[PDB]
Amino acid sequence: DERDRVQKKTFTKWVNKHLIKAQRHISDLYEDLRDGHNLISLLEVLSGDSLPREKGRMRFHKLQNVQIALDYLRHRQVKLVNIRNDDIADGNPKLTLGLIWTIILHFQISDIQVSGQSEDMTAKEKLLLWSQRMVEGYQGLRCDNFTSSWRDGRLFNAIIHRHKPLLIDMNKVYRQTNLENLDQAFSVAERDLGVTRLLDPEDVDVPQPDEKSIITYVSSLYDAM
Amino acid sequence: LGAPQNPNAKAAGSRKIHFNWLPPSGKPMGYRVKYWIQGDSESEAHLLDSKVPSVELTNLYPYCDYEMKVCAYGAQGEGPYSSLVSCRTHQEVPSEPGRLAFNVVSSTVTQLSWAEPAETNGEITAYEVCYGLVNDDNRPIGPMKKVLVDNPKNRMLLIENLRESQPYRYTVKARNGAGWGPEREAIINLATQP
Repeated sequence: DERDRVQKKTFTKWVNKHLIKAQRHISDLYEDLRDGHNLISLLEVLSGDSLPREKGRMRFHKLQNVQIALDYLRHRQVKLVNIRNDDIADGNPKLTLGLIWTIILHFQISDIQVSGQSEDMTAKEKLLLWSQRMVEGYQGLRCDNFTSSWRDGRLFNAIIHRHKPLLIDMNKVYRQTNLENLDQAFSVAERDLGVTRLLDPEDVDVPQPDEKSIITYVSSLYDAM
Repeated sequence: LGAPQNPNAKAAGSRKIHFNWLPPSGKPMGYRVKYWIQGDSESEAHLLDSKVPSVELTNLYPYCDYEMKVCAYGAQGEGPYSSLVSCRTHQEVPSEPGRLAFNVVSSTVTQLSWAEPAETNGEITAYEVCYGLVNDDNRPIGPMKKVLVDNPKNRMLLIENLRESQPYRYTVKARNGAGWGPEREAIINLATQP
């Protein structure tokens, strides 16, 4: 619940980022999507294609509006399980979160490519392999999961420094707090790599950080490299 | 062709309202009433042919703003339309809540998730979740355990400390100013569940 809110936050900031071209912005994920007009804009941008829109205000209209968004995903071979038009237009949060994850998984974690691939691995494993491969030569650093591995934020500062050593002093991140590592990494990634601050340090420095929110941010960290 | 001044309109039920106005002077054989939802077109309104200075409108959406206006036609024809009135219908019992979707954590812990009622009929103020033991024939074993949701904002509920491999009945109801509503019920056994 409070456990869930972090993921709700991360998805919201993600959707908003890709929205702004379509100059709308979400304040609450569970309500501002129900009409589908925002959903369709997200797909209209993330692909360039031009999707249709009903303009009525009856339930039937928003139901028919959102079905257009789901069908563009269905037509794109994307596998939607246990998600109905009846689900989203009223804003069943878990199924709304579920859809937005699917979109992130399809559009931002599909073309993951790393040296030495076994062409069976899921997208996650590839990014998990990509993560490990970058932090390969650093000392005392392993990235075994998208949960408890990134708590310190040391992994973040490595992935940066591997790309561009002109911006990170690795010896310092070894000594300072988990927060200082998180914040400095995040600011560096925004001001110099053009990635958006999808995560706030306070949310991460906890025992079991939201895996889905992590995967989303490392995905945003891969586009820039 | 005089205009009918001094009209007043109010609600009469949860799905009907009553429009009255003081008669003009001239040649009205019968009346016509324009009426639409506040936020809708002027020309795209519903019209209702009346002969008497009073009507009872029907198939109106509860908790919805309405605008209306009445003219008078007869030996010369339609005259001026009266002063525009604005009336909002009463609240009503909300429908069944959305699909009951679970998120299975452990054999004793779950995550209950539902959607806001299909047609709200007013502003939903609170919900109610009730869960408990059951057999195979949907006949409960013991009392339900009703937990009042605090605010209508949250549709998420956590449920822990439960018997494993035992079927449970869950119910969700919706409350809006008019009162409670019909329930949505799901039988779910966390063992069979993924």
